[PDB]
Amino acid sequence: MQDAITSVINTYDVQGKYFDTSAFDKLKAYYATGELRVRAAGTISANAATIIKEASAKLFSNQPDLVRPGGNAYTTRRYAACVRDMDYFLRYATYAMLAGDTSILDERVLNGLKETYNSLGVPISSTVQGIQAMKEVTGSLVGSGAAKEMGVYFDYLSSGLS
Amino acid sequence: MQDAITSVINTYDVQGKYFDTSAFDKLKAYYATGELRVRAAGTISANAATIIKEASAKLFSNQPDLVRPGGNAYTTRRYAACVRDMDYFLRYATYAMLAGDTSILDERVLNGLKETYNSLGVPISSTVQGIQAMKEVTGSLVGSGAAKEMGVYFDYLSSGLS
Amino acid sequence: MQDAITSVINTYDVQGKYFDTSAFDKLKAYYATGELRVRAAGTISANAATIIKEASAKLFSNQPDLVRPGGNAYTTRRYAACVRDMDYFLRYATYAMLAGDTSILDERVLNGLKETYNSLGVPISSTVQGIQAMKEVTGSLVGSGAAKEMGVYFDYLSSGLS
Amino acid sequence: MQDAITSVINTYDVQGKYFDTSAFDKLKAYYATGELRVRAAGTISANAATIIKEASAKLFSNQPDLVRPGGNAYTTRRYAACVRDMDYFLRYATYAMLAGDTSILDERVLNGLKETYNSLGVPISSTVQGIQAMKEVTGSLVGSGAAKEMGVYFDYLSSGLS
Amino acid sequence: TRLFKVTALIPSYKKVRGGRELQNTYFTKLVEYDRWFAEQQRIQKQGGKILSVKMVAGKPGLNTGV
Amino acid sequence: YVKPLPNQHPYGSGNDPLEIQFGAIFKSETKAPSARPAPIGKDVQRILIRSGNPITNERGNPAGGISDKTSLSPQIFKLTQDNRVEVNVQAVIRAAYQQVFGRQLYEGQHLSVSEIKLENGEISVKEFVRDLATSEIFRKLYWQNFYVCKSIEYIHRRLLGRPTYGRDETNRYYDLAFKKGFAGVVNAILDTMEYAEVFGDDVVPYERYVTPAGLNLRKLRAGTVPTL
Amino acid sequence: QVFERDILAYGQSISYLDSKVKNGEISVKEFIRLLGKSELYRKQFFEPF
Amino acid sequence: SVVTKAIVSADAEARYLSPGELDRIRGFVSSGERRLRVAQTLTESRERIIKQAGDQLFQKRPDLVSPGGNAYGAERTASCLRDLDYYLRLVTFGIVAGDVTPIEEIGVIGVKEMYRNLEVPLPGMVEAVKAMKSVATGLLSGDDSAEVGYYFDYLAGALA
Amino acid sequence: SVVTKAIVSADAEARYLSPGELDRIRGFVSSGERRLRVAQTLTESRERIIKQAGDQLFQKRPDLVSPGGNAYGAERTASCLRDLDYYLRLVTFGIVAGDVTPIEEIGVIGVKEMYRNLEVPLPGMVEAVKAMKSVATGLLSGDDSAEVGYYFDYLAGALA
Amino acid sequence: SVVTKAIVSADAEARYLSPGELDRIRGFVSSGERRLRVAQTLTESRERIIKQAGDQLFQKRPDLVSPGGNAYGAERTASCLRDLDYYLRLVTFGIVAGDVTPIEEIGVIGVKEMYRNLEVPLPGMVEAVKAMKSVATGLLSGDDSAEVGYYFDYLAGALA
Amino acid sequence: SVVTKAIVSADAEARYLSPGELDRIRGFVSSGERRLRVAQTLTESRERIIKQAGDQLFQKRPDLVSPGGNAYGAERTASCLRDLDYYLRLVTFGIVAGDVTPIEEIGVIGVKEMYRNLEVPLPGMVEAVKAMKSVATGLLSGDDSAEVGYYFDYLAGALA
Ligand SMILES: CCC1=C(C)/C(=C/C2=NC(=C\c3[nH]c(/C=C4\NC(=O)[C@H](C)[C@H]4CC)c(C)c3CCC(=O)O)/C(CCC(=O)O)=C2C)NC1=O
Ligand SMILES: CCC1=C(C)/C(=C/C2=NC(=C\c3[nH]c(/C=C4\NC(=O)[C@H](C)[C@H]4CC)c(C)c3CCC(=O)O)/C(CCC(=O)O)=C2C)NC1=O
Ligand SMILES: CCC1=C(C)/C(=C/C2=NC(=C\c3[nH]c(/C=C4\NC(=O)[C@H](C)[C@H]4CC)c(C)c3CCC(=O)O)/C(CCC(=O)O)=C2C)NC1=O
Ligand SMILES: CCC1=C(C)/C(=C/C2=NC(=C\c3[nH]c(/C=C4\NC(=O)[C@H](C)[C@H]4CC)c(C)c3CCC(=O)O)/C(CCC(=O)O)=C2C)NC1=O
Ligand SMILES: CCC1=C(C)/C(=C/C2=NC(=C\c3[nH]c(/C=C4\NC(=O)[C@H](C)[C@H]4CC)c(C)c3CCC(=O)O)/C(CCC(=O)O)=C2C)NC1=O
Ligand SMILES: CCC1=C(C)/C(=C/C2=NC(=C\c3[nH]c(/C=C4\NC(=O)[C@H](C)[C@H]4CC)c(C)c3CCC(=O)O)/C(CCC(=O)O)=C2C)NC1=O
Ligand SMILES: CCC1=C(C)/C(=C/C2=NC(=C\c3[nH]c(/C=C4\NC(=O)[C@H](C)[C@H]4CC)c(C)c3CCC(=O)O)/C(CCC(=O)O)=C2C)NC1=O
Ligand SMILES: CCC1=C(C)/C(=C/C2=NC(=C\c3[nH]c(/C=C4\NC(=O)[C@H](C)[C@H]4CC)c(C)c3CCC(=O)O)/C(CCC(=O)O)=C2C)NC1=O
Ligand SMILES: CCC1=C(C)/C(=C/C2=NC(=C\c3[nH]c(/C=C4\NC(=O)[C@H](C)[C@H]4CC)c(C)c3CCC(=O)O)/C(CCC(=O)O)=C2C)NC1=O
Repeated sequence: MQDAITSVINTYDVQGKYFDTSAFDKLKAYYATGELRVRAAGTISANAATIIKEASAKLFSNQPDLVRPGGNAYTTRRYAACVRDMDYFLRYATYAMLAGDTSILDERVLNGLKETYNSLGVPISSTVQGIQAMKEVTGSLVGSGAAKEMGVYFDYLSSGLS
Repeated sequence: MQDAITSVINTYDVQGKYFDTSAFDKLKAYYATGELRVRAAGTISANAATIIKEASAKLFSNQPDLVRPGGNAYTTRRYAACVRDMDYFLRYATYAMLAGDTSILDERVLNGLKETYNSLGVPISSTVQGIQAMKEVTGSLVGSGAAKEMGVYFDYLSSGLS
Repeated sequence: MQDAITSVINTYDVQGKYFDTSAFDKLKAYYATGELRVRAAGTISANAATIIKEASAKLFSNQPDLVRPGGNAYTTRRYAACVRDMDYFLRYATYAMLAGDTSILDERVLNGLKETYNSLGVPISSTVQGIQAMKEVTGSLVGSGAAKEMGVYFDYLSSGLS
Repeated sequence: MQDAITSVINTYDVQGKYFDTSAFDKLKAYYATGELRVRAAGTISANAATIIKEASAKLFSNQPDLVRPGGNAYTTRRYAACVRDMDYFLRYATYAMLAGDTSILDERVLNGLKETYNSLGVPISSTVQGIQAMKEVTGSLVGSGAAKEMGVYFDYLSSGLS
Repeated sequence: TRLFKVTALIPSYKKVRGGRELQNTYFTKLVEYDRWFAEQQRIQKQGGKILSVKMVAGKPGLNTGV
Repeated sequence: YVKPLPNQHPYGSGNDPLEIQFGAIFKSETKAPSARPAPIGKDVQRILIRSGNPITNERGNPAGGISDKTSLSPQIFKLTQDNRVEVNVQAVIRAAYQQVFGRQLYEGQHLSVSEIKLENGEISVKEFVRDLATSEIFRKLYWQNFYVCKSIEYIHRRLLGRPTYGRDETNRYYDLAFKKGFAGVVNAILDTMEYAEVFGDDVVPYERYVTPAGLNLRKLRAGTVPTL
Repeated sequence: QVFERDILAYGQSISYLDSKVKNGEISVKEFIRLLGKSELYRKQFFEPF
Repeated sequence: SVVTKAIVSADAEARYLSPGELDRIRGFVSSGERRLRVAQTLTESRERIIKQAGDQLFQKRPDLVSPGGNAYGAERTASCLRDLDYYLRLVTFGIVAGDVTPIEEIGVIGVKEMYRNLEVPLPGMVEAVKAMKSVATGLLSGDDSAEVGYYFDYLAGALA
Repeated sequence: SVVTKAIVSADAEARYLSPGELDRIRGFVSSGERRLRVAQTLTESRERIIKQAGDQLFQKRPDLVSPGGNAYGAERTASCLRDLDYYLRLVTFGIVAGDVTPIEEIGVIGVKEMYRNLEVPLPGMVEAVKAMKSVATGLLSGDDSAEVGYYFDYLAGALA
Repeated sequence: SVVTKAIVSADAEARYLSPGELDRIRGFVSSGERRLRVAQTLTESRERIIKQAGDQLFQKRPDLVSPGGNAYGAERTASCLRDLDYYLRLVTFGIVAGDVTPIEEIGVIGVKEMYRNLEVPLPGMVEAVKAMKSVATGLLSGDDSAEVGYYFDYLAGALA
Repeated sequence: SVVTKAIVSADAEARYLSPGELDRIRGFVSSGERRLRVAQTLTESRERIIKQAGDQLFQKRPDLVSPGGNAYGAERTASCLRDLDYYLRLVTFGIVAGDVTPIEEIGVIGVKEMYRNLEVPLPGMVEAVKAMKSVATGLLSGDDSAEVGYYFDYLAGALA
C-alpha cells in the first residue's frame, strides 16, 4: 500500500530530490499524530465486535426493513454477510487511520465495491448509513481527538460508496 | 435452480407469511402434474441417445454445409462438441420440465451462452434449428401432453438464444 | 482527433523540445505519402458502396446463418444495421488512412464498441471477418501500396474489436 | 500454435482439398529456409543478452528520461521489467521466425498487450522504439538473409503495439 | 510438534495408467503438523495404508514453541 | 433488459482479469467507468471454454479432468524423478514459476530452499506450489494491492487453472479471506478435492479453462481470425 | 446547459450567436440548436465519443 | 508439426530453443523433401487407393453393405468412401507435418462419439484403415512404407 | 515503512495489529525526530560523501577506472557517482521510513538484472556502498552512525 | 517471542534479519527491565486482581451465577476464577515474551471450540477479561498500565 | 548423448522410441568417427586454443589483469587458463556425446553462483569462450566447425 511517510518518499523519488524543509515538516506532522493513531488503533482493536454490534443495531433500528422479510439483510446468510462487510469496513478504516493515508481504502475496498453492490442488489444508501453508524459509534469510544481522525476515513468510505 | 414448490416457498417467505389456501392450491396443481412430468422425464432419459441421433441427422440433412469442410461442425472434435451441446439442451430441458420452472435455463444454460458461441464462432441459428429438431423428435416419443409441456422449455431455449 | 503531424507536434510538446532532425524526417515521410493517401481516399470514396456490397456478399455467403431466421442479421432492419456498421468501418478506415494515425479509430469507433456488441449480441468474430473481407476487396481497387497502408488500419480495427 | 506447415494444412483442410502443386511449392519454400531459420535462432539464443544490452542502451540513449527520476523505467524494479519485456519480445520473435508464422505473437504476446500497457502507463511509442532497436541490433548479428526474416516479426510486434 | 515423517502406500482403484507411478503409490515424506490431519484423512480416503509416522523436527508436548 | 445474463463475474465485469501470461490487469471504476453490473444470482454457474479437448469439460464429462491429454491441451509438467543431475526437475521448477506467477522471478526473489527440497524429494510438486503461492513475494504481487475479490479471482485462476463458476466458490473464498487471510484462501484452494483429482502431488497446475473474453483476446487478432 | 459548464472559464464563446440571441434575431431554441451544431460542441462532445 | 512441438516446449519453460531441439528441427527440414515426395505420391494415387480399399473392406465385411448394414445403399456407401478419403487426406497432412498432430486434431479427437452417434461400427473403421494401409504400402516404395505405416497404425490404434 | 510492514502483516492474516506491532510503531514514532536529524545531516553532506566515497572506491578498486574497466572515462565515472547519489538518497529515505522498504522497492528489486544489463560489477557496488558507509558514519555521531550503518549494511548485503 | 517471530520471518525468505527486525529486537530487549517488573507486579497481585475481576464480572453479568447460567453454583464459580487465573498467567507470559504468542499457543488457538464444548458464553469471557484489564491497570503505573492494557486488549479481541 | 535424450523423452511420454528417433540415433552413431576426429583435433591443440583465447580476452579486458583485477598475477592468470582448459575439455566431451548435457552437468549448473563466490566476471567468461570459439572453429573444416560453434555458442549463452 502507501502511507504518509511512503507518500512523501514517493513524491520526492519521482521528483528525484533529497528531502527539503516541507518534507520534514510533513514527516514531523505524521510523527506528532502517530501516538494518537496508535492509541485509537488499540482502542478499536479491543472493541471491534462491540462497535460492529451497536452500529448494526442502530442501522437496523433506523431502517427496520432490512432485517424484516423482503429486506436485503433478511436471512441468516445475508445478515452475516452484512456484518462481515461492516467488519471489513472497520478494519480497513483502522488500517487507513493508523497509516495516515486512504490508499488502502481505494485499493482493497473501494475499487470494485460499487459494481459488486449494484450487481448483488445491496442498497448503497443503507450501506453508507451503516458506515456513518460505525463512525458515530466509534467516535465515542476513541475520544474526540481520535474521533476527528477516524471520521475522515469513515467519510472517505462513505464518499467512495456514494 | 428453483422449482414450483421452491418458488411458492420463496414468494411466501419474502412476505413473511405462513401458507394459506392459495399456496396449497398451487402446490396441489404441481403435485397433480408431477406424474406426467416423471413419466416424460423417464421416457426422455431412456431414449436420449435416439433423440440426439435423430435430431442431429435432421439438422445436418437440412444444413449439410455444417458437416462439410468449412462448416463449424467439420472435424471429429467439433461434431462431438455439437452432439454434446444437443445433449446439454435435452438434459436441461428434462430438468426444467421436471422442476416445472425455467429458472435452470436462465441459471445453468443461457447465461453467457450467446457470448460463448460468438467467441467460438458457433452458428446461433443452426443451434436453434437443432433445438427444434430435438423438440419435434421428443414430442413424438413423449406424447401430446408431455410434448405440450416440454415445448415451453424448448421454445424458451430457442428464444433465449435467438 | 490526432494525425501524424499532430502526433509529432504533441510528442514534441509534451517534452517541451523544439523540432529536431528526427521529427522533420517523420513529417517529411507523412508529406511524401500524402499524395498516395489522397488517391486512395478518392478511390475508396468513389467505390465505397461496391466494397460494402462485395464484402457483405462474401461474409453472408461464407456464413449463411447470419441472415437466416435466428441470425443476428435476420430482418431488413438488422441486415441494414449490419451493412451500416460495415459502411462506418470502411469510412473510418479511410479517415485513418488519410490522417496517417489511428487516433480517430480509437476515440470515434472502438471506444465502447466491443461492450456495445456484447450487450447487443453481435458476433464480433463475424464482424472481424467482414472487416477482413473489406480489406481484401479494397486492396484490389487501391493497388499494392495503398492496400498495405489501408490494411494497416483494417487490421487495427480488427484487433481493436478483439 | 500454428506454423507455416500447419497454416497450409489448415487452409487446405478447411477447403477439403488435397495438397496441389501450389501447396507443395509453399511447403518446399518453407523447407528451403529451414537451415537459415535454425542458424538464426541459434545465433539469437547465443547472443540474446548482448542484443538486449545494446538495444536497451540505444533506447535509453535516445530517451534518457525513461531511466531518470520520473521516467517509467526509473527504479531497479521498473528497469528490470523493461529489460524483461524486451527479452520476451526477442524470444517470441525468434519463435515466430522459426515457425515462419506470426500466430504465436498474436496468441501469446499481443493478446491484450496494448491495453495492458495503457492500464500500466507504459509508453507504447518508446516500446516500439525499443523493438526497432532490437531489430536493427539483431540484423547485424544474424546476417542480412536472417535479418530480413527477423524484421517482419519485429514489425509485426511493433504494429501490434502501435 | 513440527514435522511428521510418514510412510504410505496408495494403490490404484479408479484406473490403470501406463506411466511411471511407483513414486506416487509408495512414498515416504515429511508433512507439517497442521497439514498432517488433512493429509492423513486424504490418504485414508484414497484407500491408502499408513505404515509408520515419526516425530522429526519438533518435540512432543510443547505448550509453546510450536 | 431483454437478454439473458452475460458471461461475467458475479461481482461485475471489472472483476475479470485480462487473461495474459502475467500481470493481474483489471478494469478500474475511476480511470474510466466502463462498468456493467448484472443480476447474477448466488447459484448461477458460468460457462467456461476448455483449453483443450472440447468434450472434456466437467459439465458434460465429470471424469473429463482425468482424461488423456490431446495435442490441444497445454504442456503438462510431472515430476517423476524418483520422489526420494536431472534437467527435468529444473524444467518443472520453471514451469511452476510460470504458472504461479506467470513469469520467472528475479534472482533475489527465488524460493531457493523450496527448490532444494524439491530437487532432493523432501517435498512434492504440490508442496512446492504451496510454498510459491504462500510466499511473501506472491502476496506482494497479487494480494495486497487489489480489491479482495479481484485477488481471489486471480489467485484461483493461477492455482486451479480456471475461473470461478459462480457465487458459491467466490463466497466461500471471500469468507475464507475474512476469517483466515491470504494464506487461508491459498491453502483452501490447494486443499480442494478438485485440485487433488486434477493436479495430484505430481503435476504442476496448468490452465484448463478460459472465459470467452480471454479466447476473444487471442482468436480475434487479425492474424488469428479464421479467413473466410 | 449545452457544454455542461461555463466555457468562459477558457475564454471560449460564439460572439455572433450571443449577439443574435440577445438582440432577438434568433430565439433561445435557435440559439441552443446553433450552439450544439457549432465547432465548439463538435470538439467537446462529438469527436471524443 | 515438429517445429511447433519444439517451440511449444521451449515456450512452456520460457526459454530459447536448446541446441538439441534445434538439431531436431534441422533433421525435420532435411527430411522435408522426401516426405513431400511421399505425400505427393499418396495424393496422386488417391482414387486408386480409395477404390481398392473400399472393395477390399466390403469383401472382408459383407454385413456393412448388406441390407440392414450401415453402408447399405448408394448414398451410404458413398459416405463410407468419402470418410476413407478424409482419412487418406489426413495421412498426407500428417506426412507433410512430420507428426500425427494434424490427424489427431482433424480426425481423431472425438471420433468415437461421432461414430457412436452415426451408428458407424468402429471395428469396420479399423479394418478400413488397415486395408488402406495395405494398399498404400503396396503402392509406394519399401523405405517410405514404414513412414506411411507409422501414421496408418496411429490412426488404427486411435480408432480402436 | 514500519507502519506499512506492520499493517500488511496484519492484513495478510485478516486481523488487527498485535500489541507488539503497536509497540513497535510507538517506538518508531518516538525515534522519528532523531531519524529526521540524521536524514538532514546526510542530505546536507551529500556532495562531500559522494566525492570521498568515489575516491576511496577507485583507490581500493583501481581496475574499475583502469582501461577496459566499467568506470573508465569521465562520463562513466560521472554515472558511477550518480548511482552513489541515488543510493545515498535511498538511504535517507530508509532512515526516515524506519525500514529498508523504500531502499528495497526503489533500488534493490531487480538491481542484479539492471547491472547485468549495464556490465556493472556487483562487487564494485559492494565496495562503493562500504565506502559511502565509512564516509557517512565518519560524519555522524556514534548513535547515528549505528543506525546509518545498519542501512548501508542492508544495501551492501543486497548488492552482494 | 519477538526474537522468535523475527527469526521465523527472516528464515521464511531464506535471508538474514533486516535492520527493521534488528531494530524491533533491540527495542524489545532494551525494554526488558520495564516489562519484567510489570510482570512481577502482576504476579505478586494474584488474588486481588482475580477476586475483583470476578466481582465485576458477576455484578455486570448477574445471570452467569443465576440458576440456569454457566457459572451457577460454587464449583462453577471456582472454575470461572481458575480460568481467570489462567488468562492472567498467560498475560504475564505474553508481557515478558514481548508478544502475544504464548497466549496464542496456549490460550487463544482453539479457545472457541473449547468454550463451546464447555457451554461457556464468549461475551462472558470478554467481560471477564475486560474486568481483569480494569483491575490490573488500576494497580500499575501510568506508563506500565498501557503496556498491560494492550495485551488485555489482544486477549479480549481474541475471545470475542 | 542423443540416445539419452531420446530415451528420456520416450520414457516421459511412456512409449517405445519412435521410428524417427531411431533414424536420429542411427544418424548419430554412423557419424561417431567424425566426432572422434573433431575431439582429437581439439585435444591436440589445447595450448594454442587456450592461450590465444586468454590473450584475446586480456586484450579486450586489460582491467582483469590490472592491479586489483580478478586475474591479476601469474597464479590467478594460470587459474584463468585452467578454467578455459576445463571448458575446452567439456566442449570435446559434448562433441563426442552429441549434445550439451555433459557441459550442463559439469560446467553450467551453478556456474553463476560459483563465479560470484570467486568474484569472477561472467562477461569475462563469455568473452573468453567466444575467443575459444574463434580459435577452435578455424582449426576444423566447415561442417565440423559449424557443429563445434554450436557448442561454443551454447556455452557462451549459458554463461551470460
Ligand atoms: C428467518 C431467519 C432469521 C432469523 C432466525 C433471524 C434472527 C434475528 N434475531 C434478532 C434479535 C434477537 N433475537 C433474540 C432471541 C434470543 N433471545 C434469547 O436469548 C434466546 C437464546 C434467543 C431465542 C430463543 C433476541 C432477544 C433478540 C434481540 C436482541 C437485541 O435487541 O439486541 C434479529 C434482529 C431484529 C431487528 O434488528 O429488528 C434477527 C434478524 N433473522 C432472520 O432473517
Ligand atoms: C474487502 C473488500 C470487499 C467487500 C467489502 C466486499 C463486499 C461483498 N458483500 C457481499 C454480499 C452482501 N453484503 C451485504 C451487506 C449490505 N446489505 C445490507 O443490507 C447492508 C445495508 C449492507 C452492509 C452494511 C449483504 C446483505 C450481502 C448479501 C447479498 C446476497 O446474498 O445476495 C459479497 C458477495 C457474497 C455473495 O453473495 O456470494 C461481497 C463480495 N467484497 C470485497 O472484496
Ligand atoms: C449447458 C450450458 C452449456 C452450453 C450450451 C455450452 C456450449 C459449448 N459448446 C462448445 C464447443 C462447440 N459447440 C458446437 C455446436 C455447434 N456447432 C454446430 O454448428 C451446431 C449448429 C451447433 C450445435 C447444435 C461446436 C461445433 C463446438 C466446437 C467449437 C470449437 O471447438 O472451436 C463449448 C466450448 C468447448 C467446451 O469447453 O465444452 C461450449 C462451452 N456449454 C455449456 O456449459
Ligand atoms: C534509484 C534506482 C536506480 C539505479 C541505482 C540506477 C542505476 C543506473 N546506472 C546506469 C549507468 C551506469 N552506472 C554505472 C556505475 C558503476 N560504475 C562502476 O562500475 C561502479 C561499480 C558502479 C557504481 C558504484 C556506470 C559506469 C554507468 C554507465 C554505463 C554506460 O555508460 O554504458 C544506468 C543506465 C541509464 C543512465 O546512465 O542514465 C542506470 C539505470 N537506475 C535506477 O533507476
Ligand atoms: C508475455 C506477454 C506479456 C507482456 C510483454 C507483458 C508486459 C508487462 N509489463 C509489466 C510492467 C513493466 N513493463 C515495463 C517496460 C516498459 N516501460 C519502459 O518504459 C519501456 C519503454 C518499456 C519496455 C521496452 C515497465 C517499466 C514496467 C513496470 C511498470 C509497473 O509495473 O508499474 C507488466 C505488469 C506486471 C509485472 O510487472 O509483473 C506487464 C503485465 N505482460 C504479458 O503477459
Ligand atoms: C515403470 C516402473 C514401475 C514399476 C516396475 C511398477 C510396478 C507396480 N505394480 C503395481 C501393481 C500390480 N502389479 C501386478 C503384477 C504382478 N501380479 C502377479 O500376478 C504377476 C506375476 C505379476 C506381473 C507379471 C499386479 C497384479 C498389480 C495389482 C495390485 C494389486 O491389486 O495387488 C504397482 C501399484 C499400482 C499402481 O500403478 O498404482 C506398481 C507401482 N510401477 C511402475 O511405475
Ligand atoms: C475429417 C474428419 C471427419 C470424419 C471422419 C467424418 C465422418 C462422417 N461420416 C458421416 C456419414 C457416414 N459415414 C459412414 C462410414 C461407415 N460406413 C461403414 O460402416 C464403415 C465402417 C464406415 C466407413 C469405413 C456412413 C455409412 C455414413 C452415412 C451415415 C448415415 O447417413 O446414416 C458423417 C455425417 C455427415 C455427412 O454424411 O456428410 C460424418 C460427420 N466427418 C468429419 O468431418
Ligand atoms: C490456559 C488455557 C486454558 C483455559 C482458558 C482453559 C479453560 C477450562 N475451563 C474449564 C471448566 C469451566 N470454566 C468455566 C468458566 C466460565 N464460567 C463463566 O461463564 C465465565 C464467562 C467463564 C470464565 C471467565 C466454567 C463455568 C467451567 C465449568 C463448565 C462445566 O461444568 O463443564 C475447563 C474444563 C476442566 C475443569 O472443569 O476443571 C477448562 C479446560 N483450559 C486451558 O488449558
Ligand atoms: C568443470 C567445472 C569447473 C569450473 C569451471 C571451475 C572453475 C574454478 N575457478 C576457480 C578459481 C579462479 N578462476 C579464475 C578465472 C577467471 N578469472 C577471470 O579473469 C576470467 C574471466 C575467468 C577465467 C576465463 C580465477 C582468476 C581464479 C582465481 C580466484 C581466486 O583464487 O581468488 C576455482 C576455485 C579453485 C582454484 O582457485 O583453483 C574454481 C572451482 N571449477 C570447476 O569444477
